[PDB]
Amino acid sequence: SSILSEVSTRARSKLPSGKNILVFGEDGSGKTTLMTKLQGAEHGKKGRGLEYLYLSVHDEDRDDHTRCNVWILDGDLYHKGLLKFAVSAESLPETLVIFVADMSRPWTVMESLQKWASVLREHIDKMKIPPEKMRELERKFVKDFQDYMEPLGDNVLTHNLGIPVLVVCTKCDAVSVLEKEHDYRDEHLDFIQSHLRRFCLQYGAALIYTSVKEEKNLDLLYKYIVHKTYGFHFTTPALVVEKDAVFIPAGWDNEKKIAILHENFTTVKPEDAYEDFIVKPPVRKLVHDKELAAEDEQVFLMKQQSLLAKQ
Amino acid sequence: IYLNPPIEECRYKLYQEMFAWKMVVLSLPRIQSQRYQVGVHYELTEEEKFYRNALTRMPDGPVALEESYSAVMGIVSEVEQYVKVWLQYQCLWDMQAENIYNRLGEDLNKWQALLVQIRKARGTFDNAETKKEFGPVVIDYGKVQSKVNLKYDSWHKEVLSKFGQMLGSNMTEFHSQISKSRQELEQHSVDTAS
Repeated sequence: SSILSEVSTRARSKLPSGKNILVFGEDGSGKTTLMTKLQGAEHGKKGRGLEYLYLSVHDEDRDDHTRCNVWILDGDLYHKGLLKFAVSAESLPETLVIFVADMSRPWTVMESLQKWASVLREHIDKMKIPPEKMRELERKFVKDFQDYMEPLGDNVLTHNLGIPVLVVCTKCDAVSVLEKEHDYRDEHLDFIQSHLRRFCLQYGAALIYTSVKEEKNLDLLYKYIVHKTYGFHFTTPALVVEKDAVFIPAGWDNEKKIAILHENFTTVKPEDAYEDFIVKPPVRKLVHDKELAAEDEQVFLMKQQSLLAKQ
Repeated sequence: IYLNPPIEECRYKLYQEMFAWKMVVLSLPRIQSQRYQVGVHYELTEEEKFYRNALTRMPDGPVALEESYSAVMGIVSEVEQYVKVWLQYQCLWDMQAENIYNRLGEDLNKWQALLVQIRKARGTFDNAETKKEFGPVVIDYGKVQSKVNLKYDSWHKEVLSKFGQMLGSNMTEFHSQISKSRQELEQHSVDTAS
């Protein structure tokens, strides 16, 4: 009625809230470990299906407190419908989504990402967003990408959902172990890095390496998350100098900035299928010993009937 | 107006409770022949040693999860709505009555409308109830029950005073002009040549 006008008009200074950061990833990737550790608690409890984390972001510059909603999603496809509980129309425009590719198993990176490339995409249209709002947010995100200062092209954002997106590859410490235990070549690191950069480019995604065991760039990841979901001041440069852990700001990417990384490796020119140049991790567990079935009385007895007939 | 646990707690704790009611039946160890079948010389994987597939063995499909979370998206959503209502009383501390007076200058008489819905806005408030329950979530308005009470009481008092003040002014208009017109009628010159 009349009150709902008058009292609402008396508004004071606040900070935007209700933001909804979403994490889909392949199961067994330590997604929960990363999100919990960044939250501050070393690790909550895991489980099945959708999980909730209220990420408390405090701004000392304004001295305020806010909570974003980490809706971390289970990896199994049979738990894909419950994603309707994660993203809806009133929540969609202010959602940021990060996929997690556990580098402990590089052989399962791209398709897992590409699984996301289906799932969220499907979920973004099953909800039937009206075309005008999807279009306006898409062009808004395109502009927000283009104005990076520390672009346009055929594949840049060539298919995207118009909300900010990251590809946070966890467990980067493991790259050392799988380097020596597998003789996994450094040029292969360059190849996965370039392919991930092409993936993030066609989604305009900012890519970040991070290692929980090394507590590496966790502060940087927090900074970037707060910068994107809120719009906080950002000062970190494009940390791409060392290959152990890299931070690719959304917009720093260019086709030539991937060409330079293409140049240094000369093993197999990168158009090749990701999976081919990486080596499959062979399955360890042996197949169960075959059934020692007993021949039934009937065909057995018929066989002895035949034997006695031979007599 | 604060939430001592933020509204996200109302959802996180319920999710933990649901997780407990799932683990009570899910984390059961799996019957396995490896007790003597040592031929699989490998540390039993968590997703088989602990029998973590029951969610996919739904007789009714995943609808169960769909309903469960839905209940939560019921329970939390509307209760946040209730929380929202309480936050609306924030205005009792940061508002200018001059703005209201200017906005509703010369209403039905002066306001006569919001002074009616304010009495209804005494709802969610000024009742023997001290804590609103809903399911397993109880939101207790104990610290504010008297504070917002005193503020809203005084504010309603002042609005009533201003309203009734100009109402009395208009009734002075009422009686004065009625009496003067009555005297004019009481001149009673019914027959006159002019």
